[PDB]
Amino acid sequence: SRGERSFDIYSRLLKERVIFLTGQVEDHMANLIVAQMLFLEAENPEKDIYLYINSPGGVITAGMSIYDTMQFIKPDVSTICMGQAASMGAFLLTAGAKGKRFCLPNSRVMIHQPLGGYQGQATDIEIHAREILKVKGRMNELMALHTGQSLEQIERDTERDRFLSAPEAVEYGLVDSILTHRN
Amino acid sequence: SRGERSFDIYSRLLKERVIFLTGQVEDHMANLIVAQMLFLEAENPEKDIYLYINSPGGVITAGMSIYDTMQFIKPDVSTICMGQAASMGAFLLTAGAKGKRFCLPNSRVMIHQPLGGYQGQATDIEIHAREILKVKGRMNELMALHTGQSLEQIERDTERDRFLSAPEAVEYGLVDSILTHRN
Amino acid sequence: SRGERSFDIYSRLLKERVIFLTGQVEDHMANLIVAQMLFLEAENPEKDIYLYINSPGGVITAGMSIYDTMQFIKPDVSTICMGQAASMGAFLLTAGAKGKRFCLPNSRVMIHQPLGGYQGQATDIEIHAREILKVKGRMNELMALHTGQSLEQIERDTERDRFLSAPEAVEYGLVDSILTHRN
Amino acid sequence: SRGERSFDIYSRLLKERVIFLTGQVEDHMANLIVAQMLFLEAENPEKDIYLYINSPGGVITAGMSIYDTMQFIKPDVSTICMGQAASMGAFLLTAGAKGKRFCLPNSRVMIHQPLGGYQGQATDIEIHAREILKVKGRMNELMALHTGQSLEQIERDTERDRFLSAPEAVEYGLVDSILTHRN
Amino acid sequence: SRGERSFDIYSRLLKERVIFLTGQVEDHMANLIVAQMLFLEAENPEKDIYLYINSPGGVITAGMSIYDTMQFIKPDVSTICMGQAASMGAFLLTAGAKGKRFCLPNSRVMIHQPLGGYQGQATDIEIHAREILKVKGRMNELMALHTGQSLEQIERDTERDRFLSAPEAVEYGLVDSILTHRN
Amino acid sequence: SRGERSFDIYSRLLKERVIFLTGQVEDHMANLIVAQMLFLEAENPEKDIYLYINSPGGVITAGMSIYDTMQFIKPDVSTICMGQAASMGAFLLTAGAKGKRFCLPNSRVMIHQPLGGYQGQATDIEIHAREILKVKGRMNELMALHTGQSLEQIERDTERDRFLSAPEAVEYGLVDSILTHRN
Amino acid sequence: SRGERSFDIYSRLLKERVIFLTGQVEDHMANLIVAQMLFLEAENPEKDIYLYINSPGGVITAGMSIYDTMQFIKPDVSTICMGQAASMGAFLLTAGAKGKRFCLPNSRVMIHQPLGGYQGQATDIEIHAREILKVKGRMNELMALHTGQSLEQIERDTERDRFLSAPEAVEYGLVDSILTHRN
Amino acid sequence: SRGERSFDIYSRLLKERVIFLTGQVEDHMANLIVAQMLFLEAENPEKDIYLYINSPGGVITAGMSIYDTMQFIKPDVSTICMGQAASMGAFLLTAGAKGKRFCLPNSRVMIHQPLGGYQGQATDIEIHAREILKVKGRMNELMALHTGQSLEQIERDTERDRFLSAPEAVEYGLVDSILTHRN
Amino acid sequence: SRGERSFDIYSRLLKERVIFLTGQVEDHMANLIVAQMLFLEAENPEKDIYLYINSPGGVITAGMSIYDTMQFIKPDVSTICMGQAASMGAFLLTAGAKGKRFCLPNSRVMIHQPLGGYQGQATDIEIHAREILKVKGRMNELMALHTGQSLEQIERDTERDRFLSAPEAVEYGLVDSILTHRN
Amino acid sequence: SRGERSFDIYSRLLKERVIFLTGQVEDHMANLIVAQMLFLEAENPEKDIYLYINSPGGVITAGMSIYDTMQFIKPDVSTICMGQAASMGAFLLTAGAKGKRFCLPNSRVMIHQPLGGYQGQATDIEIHAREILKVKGRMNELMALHTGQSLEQIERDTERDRFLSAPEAVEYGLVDSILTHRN
Amino acid sequence: SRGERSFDIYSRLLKERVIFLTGQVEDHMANLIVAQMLFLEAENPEKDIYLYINSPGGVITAGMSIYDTMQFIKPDVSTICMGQAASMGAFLLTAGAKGKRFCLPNSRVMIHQPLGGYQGQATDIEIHAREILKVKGRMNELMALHTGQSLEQIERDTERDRFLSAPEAVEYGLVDSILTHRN
Repeated sequence: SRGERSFDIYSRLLKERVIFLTGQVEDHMANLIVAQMLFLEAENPEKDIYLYINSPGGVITAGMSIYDTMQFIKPDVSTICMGQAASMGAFLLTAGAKGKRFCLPNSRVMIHQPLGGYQGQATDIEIHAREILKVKGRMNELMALHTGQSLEQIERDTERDRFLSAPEAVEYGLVDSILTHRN
Repeated sequence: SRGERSFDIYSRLLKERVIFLTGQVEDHMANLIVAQMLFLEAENPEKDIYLYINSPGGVITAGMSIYDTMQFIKPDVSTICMGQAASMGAFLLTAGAKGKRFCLPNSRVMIHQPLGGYQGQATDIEIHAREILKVKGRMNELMALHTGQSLEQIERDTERDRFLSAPEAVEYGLVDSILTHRN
Repeated sequence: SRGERSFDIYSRLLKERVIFLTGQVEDHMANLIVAQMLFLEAENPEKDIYLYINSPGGVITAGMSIYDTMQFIKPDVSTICMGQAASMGAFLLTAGAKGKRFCLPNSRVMIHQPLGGYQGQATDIEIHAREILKVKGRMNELMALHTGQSLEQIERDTERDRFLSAPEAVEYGLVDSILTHRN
Repeated sequence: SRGERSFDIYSRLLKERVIFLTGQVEDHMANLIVAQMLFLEAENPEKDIYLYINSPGGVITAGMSIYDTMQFIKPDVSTICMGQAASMGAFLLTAGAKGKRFCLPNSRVMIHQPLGGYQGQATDIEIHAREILKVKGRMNELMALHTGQSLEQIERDTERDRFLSAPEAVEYGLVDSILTHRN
Repeated sequence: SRGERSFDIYSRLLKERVIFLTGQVEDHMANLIVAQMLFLEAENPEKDIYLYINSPGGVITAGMSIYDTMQFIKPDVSTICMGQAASMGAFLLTAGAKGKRFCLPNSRVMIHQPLGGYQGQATDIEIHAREILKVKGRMNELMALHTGQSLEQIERDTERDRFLSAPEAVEYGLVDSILTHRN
Repeated sequence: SRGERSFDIYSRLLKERVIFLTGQVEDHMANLIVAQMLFLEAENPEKDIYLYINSPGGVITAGMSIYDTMQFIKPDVSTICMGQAASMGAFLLTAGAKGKRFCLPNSRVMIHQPLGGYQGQATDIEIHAREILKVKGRMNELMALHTGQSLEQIERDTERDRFLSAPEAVEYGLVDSILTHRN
Repeated sequence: SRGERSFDIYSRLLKERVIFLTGQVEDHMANLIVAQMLFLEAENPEKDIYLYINSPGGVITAGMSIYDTMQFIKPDVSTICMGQAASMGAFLLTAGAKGKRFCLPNSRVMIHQPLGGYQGQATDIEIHAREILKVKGRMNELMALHTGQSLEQIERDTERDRFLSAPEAVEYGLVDSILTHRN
Repeated sequence: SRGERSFDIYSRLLKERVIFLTGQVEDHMANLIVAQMLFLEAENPEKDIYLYINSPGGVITAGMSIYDTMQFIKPDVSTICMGQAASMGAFLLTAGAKGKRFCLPNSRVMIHQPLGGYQGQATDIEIHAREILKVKGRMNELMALHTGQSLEQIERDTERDRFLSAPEAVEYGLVDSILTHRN
Repeated sequence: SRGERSFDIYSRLLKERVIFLTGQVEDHMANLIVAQMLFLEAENPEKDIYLYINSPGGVITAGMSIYDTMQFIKPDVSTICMGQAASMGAFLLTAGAKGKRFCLPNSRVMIHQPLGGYQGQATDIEIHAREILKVKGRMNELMALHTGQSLEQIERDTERDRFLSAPEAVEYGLVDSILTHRN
Repeated sequence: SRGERSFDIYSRLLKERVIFLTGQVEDHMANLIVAQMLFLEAENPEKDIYLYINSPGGVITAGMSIYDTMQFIKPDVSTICMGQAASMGAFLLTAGAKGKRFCLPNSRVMIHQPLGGYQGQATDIEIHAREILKVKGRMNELMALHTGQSLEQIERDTERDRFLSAPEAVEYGLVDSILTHRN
Repeated sequence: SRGERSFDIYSRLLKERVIFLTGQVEDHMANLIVAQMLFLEAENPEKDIYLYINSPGGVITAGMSIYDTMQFIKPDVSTICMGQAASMGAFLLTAGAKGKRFCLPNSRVMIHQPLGGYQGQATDIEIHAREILKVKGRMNELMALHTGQSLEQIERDTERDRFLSAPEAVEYGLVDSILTHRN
């Protein structure tokens, strides 16, 4: 019911360089993660950052504010998918430092093309349409970048939703390894 | 409120080959108009039909169904505008029989480009966007045709909402004359 | 609960050359009045038509389809105000054939400038605000025409709502005389 | 629920020169009443008309149109109150042909000053508050007239809601007598 | 307001063997059409029946009740698209009698695949998924059949919406010719 | 928009012994069907009746009204599935006179177990549960009867939804044959 | 109303290694449980952790994020069901450290197959159907693992909802023993 | 309005081993109670815990989490009723430590059978109905046990709501005595 | 905009042994009052307690929690009515320690009988109606006891709402005196 | 759930002279940003201030509160866009200290003219249209100032929505450069 | 998602005698400003206080509670408009200490007459209209006083909304100077 008030469980883990990305990606929650990554880089630009991800996706622009932050800060951002990472969630997971992107045994990944909609004069309709297509292109290219797949396989694999088990995500190049380490 | 139960005032006028297009154009009010047209035709393939227009516009697909009917039938469909004839209302107005298109002293005419919208994957967004642009083109061609304005002239003029007074609709070629005839 | 049936009180009265203008002027009720006039002209182009008015105003363009119809048909159109005639109602009342416009003893007349509104890009806001100023001028003129008042007096008098008693509407020139006829 | 059909109960009573005013006085219901009255006169300029009133009152201009019509036609309009005659209801009841104004034994009549309201710029508020003030005076003038009460006495009596039994109404002058005729 | 009465306009045209399919296809509007068809077969099993179509589609099973009736009855059912004809509506248009499937000059046609959905246990989801798939093959074979296009050409082409102009439909083989027959 | 009048489309067909079951089955629409069946039997006990079914199913109690009336009247009741006959709709389809139960080419039939639900004290929950279980068995017994399937079969096959094409239905004994007779 | 202000009652029990799973499983609450588990593992990697479960189930993805964490952390996680543990709650209950899974005497457990629902194109329906089915298999497999039951047994037993008392849960293998230790 | 800020009057009393059960029972408030009891046990396993009860009852699975905790902890849980203890509340009241259960002079108790409900397929209805019947028996058994009443006696007496005054509740064995101790 | 924070105005007053019962009595606000009293008694078993009351009353069981506690605790509980003490509010006031029950000068007290309302089967309607009659009896005896009036007198006096001024309340025995001590 | 509570992540960054502008610009978030800027200045007048921007746009007046404050304080305010800067967002981005305006590699920028609306008398509509136009002018000028494009170029480019990638914004003079700085 | 926690930015600024006025004026935000003013005066009755104004206006009565407090306290209140100051917002800006009222360069100011609206009896309507007028006279009197304009000038200027750019506000006498101080 409350952020565990032992000092706030989330603040407790942040000092262990752990950041959670959960639920719908949107401007405010995205801003909150940018702030956290900034403060950790401030604490120490050499130590890795661990970003946990459980997300059905969300607003792209907001996801990109997180994306650019990850690439720009000095510390390596290791991504860990628990539960799911769909659409923009799956993009941010493959955005982690190569070699440091993981999936948990039973997590699921889902990738797809962008969604949008506009209403107005046809002229305006053409402008907003040309825009979403550019964004799709940029996104498709970045995905091919982080996964190793061609631009064509990606464009083909994102036309309609596509699911991946954890192993399939590894073979796909979305993620590097699977974290099992039991006990 | 409903028909002036003398028969119904509107029914009384149909026997004089008179028809009315009032309010928002849409499938049902449209089919109704088409019915009176095929009907008046079956009754007499040579006498004129008179279609009065007072509309703010409506569904393009619904308006073209009327358009094509006007064109297809033998009787000349004389067009008269009272109150207003905006958007698709202005389209059907100028689509009347040549020399038989009229405007009342204080009617307000207005033209513009297609309105539309959509929501979905960018791949489907492109499909519907490209579609409305084709409609924009077809319509532009038809306007140029009935008005005698160059295609580009039409394009330049319908990019943003354009109003014409009765004296102006005539100089523009949207209608042939103004019915003043006092008393 | 419904129209009185002697043969529909309204059609029955229409045979006496009587038409009623009641409540909100809007497209459909405006159209019903137009068909009726048309009809009464076809019946007898020489005999006067009587239009009772009890309305608070309405959609200008709708009222204009009626204005133009009155001016255009052969038979003079006499106007009688009962209850009230405000905004478009007052206008249509003063638009009756010269010498055939009346106010019942306790009618209440009201004149004012047009009301309108828009939302959108400033370029569009400017297009629409321009149109609305044209109409206001058209209306100021027509009204100066029928009342015999000066265009400036009209403007001056219509910037803010102005109420007139039946004996004031006669003096202002809005109406020819006051019918009383007791019994 | 629906009208009883021997030939529509009301129409049937209309030929007998009987007319009903029930419920809220509002424009459309009022026009229907005017229509019927004009019809009866057009059928017989000399025979009396019967107007039953069971109403809580309503829109003043709507009722005033009925009032002017009553005073205007050749045939006297006899008024009979059943249930209640409140506000505009009481007004039109007292407005019937002197000598032919009735209350039924358990009728209830109530009189009060006009109610209304505005919203806007203070200059505007002033113009409307002055208009309703005029109508209040007019209404009092007319009531003093019909009841034979002094205008000052009327004014005083109408500030707050005042209830009148059928007998108290006859004594006040609002009505001529109680209709009784049993068996 | 009402269907134009010169004895109910739609009834009049019905006797001239004309039926209208307008707006959304759902059970009851479908039942109405099936009935008028059966009625005309009965009336004269040899003459042509004319089905005008202006629709975006709707419920499949309901469209099928109309499809199977057209096929069964003796008289040839000619189809004429006016306005639009998308999804089920396009299917029905191409279902008409060969050599008798028409398109108006500016009519717009759009073909696509079946839409649907479920909520429940996974076992139940499997069942409804399998069903919708079979209805897909079925619908493709039937369209293949009517157009002359191959099954695959039909599959490929309908996987996502596909709009077609009148000449394009006449060349895809949805419609046979275009009714220009001007005036 | 309205029931077509050659003399009411559905009446016109009633006289030729055709009756339609369209939409969700519920008391009132069921009542209308019962009334029509009674009417026809009362017109000629020896002529067959035709019941066209296109329904998703509905209230069991109400469908059973139609079912019992089918078995009781003297005329054989021939059932024709068009569109779909799902649940209680399929039930009533198979209840037609043996040898006169038909599926149109693309008709979709669907069979299943009953649905229900209660809220309240456990004692009453027990009562109501027990009742639907009784109705389940009865419905199974009867379906077995009309189809020729073993009770165990019918039980097995109906715990979860089951779809059937016209030919599978025939095969199943739910229907006798498929109607195709073209032209 | 609020928590126990004595420095937050729950943080207090957290410091004794106790975590509560209460209500519907969903992303955010599930994230809070993951935080606490890591925090506890940090505090001490070999001491046991106690997860109290009182839940009706919920979103699978959110629950699986919990599953993977329990398995990944070094500490053994003992699970205790108080109240209920239905669907995913039960799935997480059995997921506890073998020998350390408990049920309070009157807790109820319930297991069932996955629920779900999509809306869309048939091509997208098959994709979502394939995925949900894959999920079912993985889920039965894992359950058979912790219960010691055969995969066909579980498939058989989860087709429809199955309830179990504490004793039946122990004897079934979802939990090891019942906790009672009265006093 | 707020939690009495003298360190929260509730937290304060908690140090006097005082817990309060108030309002409707459900998962979260129930969890708050479990937490408090566990903390108190730990705080001192041989000291008595006082649980006040003013509740109309609520969710059974939730109330049972409390019941099983009361039995488990080493400290005796004394139950005290104020206001009311209805259904599950009364159940929990009688579950207090023998010799340690009370009612205030004007407290009112009420017992009744379980309430429940379902919607769905008959097969499921039976599964869900069979389970509420089992929980009811289980409930009747624990009640007989704490009251000393016979199973059959509880069964009969709980069929419909049965109210008990404090004096009556002592006699029924639901509670041990009545707290009065004035001043 | 919050409790005045000089240390939380209410907590601070609690130190002066002052407690407030404001507005609607309901389970939660009542519990808060109980906790306060038990706290104070615990702090000093001997000194008076002051319960200010400004209530229109509320739920009976809720107020009874409070009453029974007032009588239980050793400390006397002086009551002071400010604003109003209606229904249950008036009850709690008269229940204060004899001699220590006060009313402020312009306080209003209102006494009445219980209000209730049930929905269901006749047998249940009876079990419930009977219970409310008992509570009414129990309440009347208690009020009689505290006021010194006869049981029969309170019974007469409370059938319909009874308002009493502060001087009237003192005469009735509801309150002992009126606090005024100004300066 | 809460802004990461390690002294609040945002306040922590605030002492590092960072300020975030996220989501819709509106009076209140605007004010918050004005206070932070004035605070930073008071802290140290010559140290740069960093303002992150991720906004879809918003209220002009609100945004100008920020703009005017930025220019007015002594410290330079460097601007950084993450996610997007559309309309007023974009405008405030280019309003940053010359040489100190940046874009992350994947940000999107969009520029356009003012949106607005009014409803009222024609005299007030003009008043309001004039004002919005004045604002369009003023903003177009400031836009030219900061970017280095001609006034005419800005106008030609803001008439309809115009999107720009990060490098495109660099070449347009809206931002000085792109940040990428990896590791 | 919470006020800037560096000790609460506003209080931080409050120690610097900075008070903010943002959004619609109403009783509570105004009471807050008054309190901040009283407090600051307490601290030092000689020093200046700074009131930042960004407002569309609001409740007059709330505004005057602020206006009167400003004239009353010992310290000078300098007013600084940012964004906008319309109606009551503008009135309070011109009320600052003569010589200490400023506009940021792009501040937009708006002046107009009072707004209002009553509902009720004509007698009351007049009481309320005469009141809004006195307030209007008083607001104009005070406006002239502060700006240095004549009463008659202010009246002419406030009969309809009048916008002022920062420079015009200065030229008009509403504000003393513009603030620009850069860097």
